[PDB]
Amino acid sequence: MRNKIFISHATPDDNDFTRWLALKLIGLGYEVWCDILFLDKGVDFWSNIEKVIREDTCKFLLVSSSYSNQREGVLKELAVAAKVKKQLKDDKFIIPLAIDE
Amino acid sequence: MKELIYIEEPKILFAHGQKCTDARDGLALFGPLNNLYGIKSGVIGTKQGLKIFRDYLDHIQKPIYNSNSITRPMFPGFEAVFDCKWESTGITFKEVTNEDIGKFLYNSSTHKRTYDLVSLFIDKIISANKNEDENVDVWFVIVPDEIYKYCRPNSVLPKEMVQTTYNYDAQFHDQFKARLLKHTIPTQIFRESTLAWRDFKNAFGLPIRDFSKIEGHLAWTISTAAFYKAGGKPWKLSDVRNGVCYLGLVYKKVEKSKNPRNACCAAQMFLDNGDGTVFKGEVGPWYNPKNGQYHLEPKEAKALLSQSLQSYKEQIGEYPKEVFIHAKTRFNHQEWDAFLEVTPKETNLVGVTISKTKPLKLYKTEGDYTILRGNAYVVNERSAFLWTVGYVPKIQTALSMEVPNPLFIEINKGEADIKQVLKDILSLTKLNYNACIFADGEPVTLRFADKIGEILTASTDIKTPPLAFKYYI
Amino acid sequence: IFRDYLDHIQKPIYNSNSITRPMFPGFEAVFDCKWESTGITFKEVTNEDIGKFLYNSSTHKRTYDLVSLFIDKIISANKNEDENVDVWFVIVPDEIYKYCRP
Amino acid sequence: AQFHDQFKARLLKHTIPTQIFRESTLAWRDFKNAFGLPIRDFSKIEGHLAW
Amino acid sequence: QLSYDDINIDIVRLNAIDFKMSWARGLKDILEAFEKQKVPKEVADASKSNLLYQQIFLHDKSVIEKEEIYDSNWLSILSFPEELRFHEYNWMLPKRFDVRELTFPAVRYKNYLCTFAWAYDFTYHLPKTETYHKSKTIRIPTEEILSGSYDSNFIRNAECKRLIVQLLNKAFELRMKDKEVQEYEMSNKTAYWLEKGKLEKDKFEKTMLVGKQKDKNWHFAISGASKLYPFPVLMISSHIFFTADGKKLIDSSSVQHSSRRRQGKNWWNNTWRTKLLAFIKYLSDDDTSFYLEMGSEEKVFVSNEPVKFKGNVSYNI
RNA sequence: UUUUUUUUUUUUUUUUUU
DNA sequence: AAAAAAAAAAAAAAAA
Repeated sequence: MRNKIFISHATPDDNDFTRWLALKLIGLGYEVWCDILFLDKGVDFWSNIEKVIREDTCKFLLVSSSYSNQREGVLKELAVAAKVKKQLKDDKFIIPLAIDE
Repeated sequence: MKELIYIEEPKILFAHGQKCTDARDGLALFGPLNNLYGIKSGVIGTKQGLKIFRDYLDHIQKPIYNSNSITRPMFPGFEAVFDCKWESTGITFKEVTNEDIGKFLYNSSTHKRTYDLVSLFIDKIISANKNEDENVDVWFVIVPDEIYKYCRPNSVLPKEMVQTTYNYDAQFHDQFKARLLKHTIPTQIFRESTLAWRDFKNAFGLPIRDFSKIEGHLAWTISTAAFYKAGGKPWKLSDVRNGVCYLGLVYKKVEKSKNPRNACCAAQMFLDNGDGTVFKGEVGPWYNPKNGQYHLEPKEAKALLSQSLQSYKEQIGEYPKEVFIHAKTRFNHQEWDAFLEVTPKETNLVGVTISKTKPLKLYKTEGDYTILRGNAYVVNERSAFLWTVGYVPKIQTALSMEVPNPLFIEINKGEADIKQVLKDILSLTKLNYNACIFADGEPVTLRFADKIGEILTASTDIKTPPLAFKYYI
Repeated sequence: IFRDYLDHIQKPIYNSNSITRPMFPGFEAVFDCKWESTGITFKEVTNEDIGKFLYNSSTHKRTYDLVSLFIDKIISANKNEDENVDVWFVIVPDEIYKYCRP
Repeated sequence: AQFHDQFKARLLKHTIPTQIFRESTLAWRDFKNAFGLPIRDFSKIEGHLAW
Repeated sequence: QLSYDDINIDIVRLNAIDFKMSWARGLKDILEAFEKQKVPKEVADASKSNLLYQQIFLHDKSVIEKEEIYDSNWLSILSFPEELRFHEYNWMLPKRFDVRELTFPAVRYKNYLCTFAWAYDFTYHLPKTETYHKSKTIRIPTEEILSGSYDSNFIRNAECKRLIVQLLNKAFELRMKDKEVQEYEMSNKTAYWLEKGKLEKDKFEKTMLVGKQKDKNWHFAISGASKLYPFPVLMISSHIFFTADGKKLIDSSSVQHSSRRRQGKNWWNNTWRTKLLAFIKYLSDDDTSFYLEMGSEEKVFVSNEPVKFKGNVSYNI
């Protein structure tokens, strides 16, 4: 079953907000996946993210920022989120988050 | 202004499940369907005729250029296009002395001379088959040019060279390929002019058979013929639906017996269990008395249909669902009644009549260019006119030379969807294995059947003939 | 079984005592010949077909029937098939070998 | 009454090379006796069979 | 089996060249990108490589959708007689007499003379017919024959429409004779060619119909054929015949056939169609149609413009 | 007969009429 | 002994 909530973000800068939101959500018992926190070392990180999004990611959360708009990693994870959105047939799968004023 | 609709191009299958419209280009790039490891060739003829064969084989081993590559793509090499070897080494050669070929040729009677020339070849080929260890997949026999002058019907030998059987026709080719049916020996006929033309010259100094520009096309049409006679599938159809056998009847005369007796022959094409398309003739020749009947008697018609349908159960198992019989001559009700009785309840029998006689010629309003191929003016639910021969821009010109004459399609019997029929005849024009061309002017069923009929009408002693096209084209 | 043996003899095989009888280094290496299991002409003979003729009282007519049941198929394949055969490898069962000989 | 001689006798008018193969001469590993060993065991001899 | 949904992420971003249905269009896209992105390419052989590059795009020549009107060889028939008359000449017509010599076309059926003309058109050839009675006529409303409604013991639809193509054929023959041309008899048919000097400079409209080739004078010729199965039309087929001095046809079959081969080698669609329509326009009686002489007052108006067709596909050179 | 196509010689039948 | 509308078979030349 799909019971994971991936958090798309830029890992160098938006790491603080991502970590805070992930800790708050796990405080609420919502399973959360973050590359800063739940990514394993010594593994194919892109493939692991791909499996998490395709199989286990129930909801996709995007932290939209002045950096997260044009980075290749956030773009690729967003596109895979769009593919999973198409396959699951859930119009509310992707919920972007705007943090930068 | 009358509407005419265009059937989509019949589009043929190739290796790896790959699909290409053009057969020559499809073989040139994607290769053939099946793998022939190597071709074992045997040559029967004189020493002077063997040298030209070796030279022409060496020529066709390398890629050979055509003058206008866009009109006709060149031949890039047999080993490249059919992914098979066929070289000059390892050929079982048979001598034919010039004395032997001159002693028999210079005869007063054309029937005796053609019978003896055919015998001099077939006897030695039979001896090679029965007496030697070497295996020959296909036999290439070289024949000189004087024989073509003085070994055919109505060819009068000049008085100055007259030095010195009647139950057989005077043609060398038909007798040669007919008397070899019992031994299952595939053989292909070469003219020594069809070989390296450059040696033979006319009075003007230019050789009579100018092949300088179009050498690539001849290379293509000999390579595909050799591969077909070697045991391979050049290309296959992919638009054919299951449970449909077609069959093609063409009526040929027989002169050996009194009255033409109108030998009848058929060629089968259908879908087999799986995807493989099985194209074999149905040769049980049903002799038809009367000078100009051209209609099967009930007994022969019922037999022909019985072995036609059993040819489908024997390797598929169930009865065909919808048969589409094609023919050059109209069907009368007597043969249809014979047909329907043998025909089972589920099978839907269709008789379709095709004719080149109708003088319809569509002329374009402006320009030195003709109608496309595939255009079809439909008259009604039962009759139509389809231009199977015409311009296809892939060839950039016509398969004919003058303004082409379309086929007159008429569903004489059965009900049939007329457009379903017209989506198949254009498809039936693609499977010409004896020549590597875009398509033929008429469906290959009525062409291969015509050829096998023209061959089975030559020999008296055929019994249980072979139903493969290898022995005929 | 024929396909399995063809695959086996495609690969080289070793005998117990190489001094008594040498190893077979592979068909392709020995004979410089290509002979694979792909593209083999196959004409199937039903077990019911080899059972109907087999269970006969007289050896002569049963042997004639078994011989015909294969020769007719072979000649039909030669005369009516596009695919060419250099050699016709005729696999025969062992019950026939038991009960189709003098 | 023997399959071999008649079989390659009647195919003579067609000139077709043939090889009669027993299922035992092939992968005999299936063909077993009561004691459990193959009757025609060529485990040491399989190289000669291939040759 | 590989949907675009399950592609790898780093590949999900990248636009993919499709190979699924065709392996040739994919390579087409690859090469298109390669000259688009300026991938280095060693020209090398420059001949085989060029051939393969041309071969891959088979694609330069595909089905393109534009309406294209076509001109056939079928001359549409515009009008027909009111009645099909079967006059009972009987003894007025001698038995051992030829129906071909009659001024207007006339086919004998049983004891009824079948023609589209009225009773006393034929007094000159048959003086015994002056005392005929018009109440013996078996006139039939020809339009019903074309529809197919009329069928009876007197005549069958197959045998009542087969007499219309015969009579119309002799009508065409007599009309073409009225145009005063010489004839080349065929094995079965009949084709008519126009003289040398009969036309002004042997050229009608802007198209020459009789010209020279070495010492062999070629003459454009046509033949007539009426068949009413799909439409009521007049089939016309172009032909080329030869004369040694401009008038006397060569009796040698091989020489004439070889010559026709020589000219037809270089005569394309616009060389056959234009000549055929020009000769038809010469045969025209007015600006739109021509009539064939079959009787004193009844005439069949055959259009001089060939039946046009319409095709949804065209092409370019 | 490497092919193909367009022709011209012939020739023949069927249905009907006297 | 015709008619027209349908048939095949062979011969000759030039292209593909």
